[PDB]
Amino acid sequence: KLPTNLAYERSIDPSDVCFFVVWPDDRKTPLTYNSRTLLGQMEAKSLAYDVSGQPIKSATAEALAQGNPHQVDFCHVPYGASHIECSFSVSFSSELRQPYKCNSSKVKQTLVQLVELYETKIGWTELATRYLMNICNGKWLWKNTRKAYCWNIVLTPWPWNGEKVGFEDIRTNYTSRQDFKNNKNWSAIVEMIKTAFSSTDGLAIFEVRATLHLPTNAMVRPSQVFTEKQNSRVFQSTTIDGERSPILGAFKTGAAIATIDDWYPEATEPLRVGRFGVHREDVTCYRHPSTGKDFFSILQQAEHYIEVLSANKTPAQETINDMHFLMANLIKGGMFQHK
Amino acid sequence: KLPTNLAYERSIDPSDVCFFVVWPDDRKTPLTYNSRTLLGQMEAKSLAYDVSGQPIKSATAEALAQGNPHQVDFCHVPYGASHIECSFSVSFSSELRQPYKCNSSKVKQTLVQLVELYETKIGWTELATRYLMNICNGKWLWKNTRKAYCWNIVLTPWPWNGEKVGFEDIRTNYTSRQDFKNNKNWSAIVEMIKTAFSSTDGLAIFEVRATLHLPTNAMVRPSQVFTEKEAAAAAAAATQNSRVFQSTTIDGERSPILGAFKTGAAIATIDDWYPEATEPLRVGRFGVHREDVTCYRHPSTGKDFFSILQQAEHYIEVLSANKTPAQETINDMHFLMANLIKGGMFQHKGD
Amino acid sequence: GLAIFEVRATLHLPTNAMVRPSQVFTEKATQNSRVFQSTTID
DNA sequence: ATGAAGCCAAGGCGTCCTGTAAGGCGG
DNA sequence: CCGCCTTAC
Repeated sequence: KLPTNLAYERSIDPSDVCFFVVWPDDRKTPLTYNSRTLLGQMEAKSLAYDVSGQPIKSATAEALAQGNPHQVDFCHVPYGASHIECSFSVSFSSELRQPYKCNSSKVKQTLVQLVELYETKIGWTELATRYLMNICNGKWLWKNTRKAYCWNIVLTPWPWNGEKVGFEDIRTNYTSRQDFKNNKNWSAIVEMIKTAFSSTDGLAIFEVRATLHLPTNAMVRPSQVFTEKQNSRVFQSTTIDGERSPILGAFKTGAAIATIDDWYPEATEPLRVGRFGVHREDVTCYRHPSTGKDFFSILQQAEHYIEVLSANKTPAQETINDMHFLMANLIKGGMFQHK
Repeated sequence: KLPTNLAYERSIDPSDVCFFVVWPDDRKTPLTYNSRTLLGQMEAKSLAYDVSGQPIKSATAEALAQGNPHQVDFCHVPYGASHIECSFSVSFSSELRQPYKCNSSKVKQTLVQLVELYETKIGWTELATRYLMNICNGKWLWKNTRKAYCWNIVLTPWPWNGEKVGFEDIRTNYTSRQDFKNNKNWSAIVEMIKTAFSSTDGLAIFEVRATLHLPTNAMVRPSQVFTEKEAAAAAAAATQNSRVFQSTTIDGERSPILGAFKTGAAIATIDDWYPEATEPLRVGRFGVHREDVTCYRHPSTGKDFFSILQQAEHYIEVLSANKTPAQETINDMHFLMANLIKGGMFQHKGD
Repeated sequence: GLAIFEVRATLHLPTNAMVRPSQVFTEKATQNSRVFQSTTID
């Protein structure tokens, strides 16, 4: 088990989310930001106090009132703009079928058999639904939908015949899972993702466009640059029409689509799928390898699930949840090696 | 047999896949990439397992949730671009007609005799079609065809009188060996390869150009550098760039190039004559599968190139009599010739 | 929970009255005082 | 051509920087 | 087939 060289490639492939300002003339310009400098108060605890004790001695009432200046990148909607338009593309492929590199003829045939038995026993409906549900509710916008009047999403899928798929105001209409299974096009686009995960060289491309209705020169929140050793809050950028634009990441938009994991020990809300089910808000790992619900404890029991998935029938709280998690990690993952 | 110095120059000499962006406003620019630092999570099995199970909680539930930053080269299609134009050149010749090295008049006259008898008894059609099928179906783009809408090949042959021979949407139109065979130029280009291999001082140049239609902001996958690298751990550079691209300067600005040997490796992925044969292999000595790390034609099967070349004097007295069976022996002759077409260190005995 | 307000105020000032916008925090000898924070409209 | 271009105060913290393969030589 | 073997800005 864990044969020193075991890799998988991506099965979901998102891109950068290019922002545009739409004017009432129905012309589009790339959204632009500016690095402005600002004055704040001395508000750090480790400026008035020492190591967990008392006031330093020199942080006096006058010294704590000197305003400290900082520099931030500032992206707002320009005044008199109609709305914001966000555009990107997703690709669903069958690359979870067999590992990219395996280095072991036994673990390969085990994992190929497990994906086959999963596909046959439990349909792709759950995972496909879960992934599509947060491409059509605009979770990939992250914080731009919060403090927004309305946002509408339009899918142009491929291969396709018919007119574009449309989701209107996604606050009143499309709240729950049953709201998505409604009028026309849902079943026809959940199918073709199952086909994309079923067929060898099976491909389903979607090109997503969203319209944000924000208040008067409202604040836009793109994806920020890590680069460390001044400018706090540096924005990730690309060049459109020879001018700089914020982009809202390629890896961040994959993280949003893959917030499908609410099978971890109990459940509260979906996490970004990983090995040690990490949560970002509280800085703990759920599915920590002590619980025996991490990926390397479940993957090393592949034969057990091969034994259970053969005969009737799987208990739909423990085994199916673990198999969902395993497939969810295979759709993402690489690299599953050890020593 | 197998003298202390025998060698060969490769017959197929490709070099590069230079990428260009084309805007609707039909003008070409070099495709550019940027170094991008990104924040992953602690996902390696090594960080939460020593040997072979759990460590004492140094890798605690908090310590496994600290975001690990890395740096990667990121290349994608710029917004508002029509498609990617991929430029690439091949030159087929006849170096397989003579050993590059010396030291055995017997083996030298045996190999040139075998090439001549092979040529006459079973023509270059099989290897030529195999080498041209993967040049005209975008095998040399490697992964850029996957998750693409459409791609079209246009190759300018030489020496040639007529028009640039073109292959439309390949995913649908040109799937099987037959689909490539029933357009009006296939014969002529297979024949000028056969000419190149059969004739002395033979030359067949193909200037290939692939139009590739990718989705919005779609990611480009060029070739990557090797770079044996280590100074120490704390700290040469917190950054240490993972996934560095092989690049060249076009029109004064850097662009990813998708290798030259990598392109050559794509064309010579024809070998499906090995003991089991599911998929075609990179023509080599030990029929090594790079992914799924093993060797079909291991030198214990007795089907590697050094076992097969030691039955050359055998194949002379089988290509003379009538008639060579469609079973393994034609495949062995094909594999031997495919190796004379690429290789040139047929020496072992130490080297 | 969410509540969005669009607030509009109308100032009636005397003739050629001075408007007092935000001032820029500057890098920093040449002369310059009172640099204003600005945006692009029309 | 006639002369001058003023000053004052400051510049936050927390956390991290992945892992696999890939010897010659004498005995 | 088996063990011996080092230092880096």
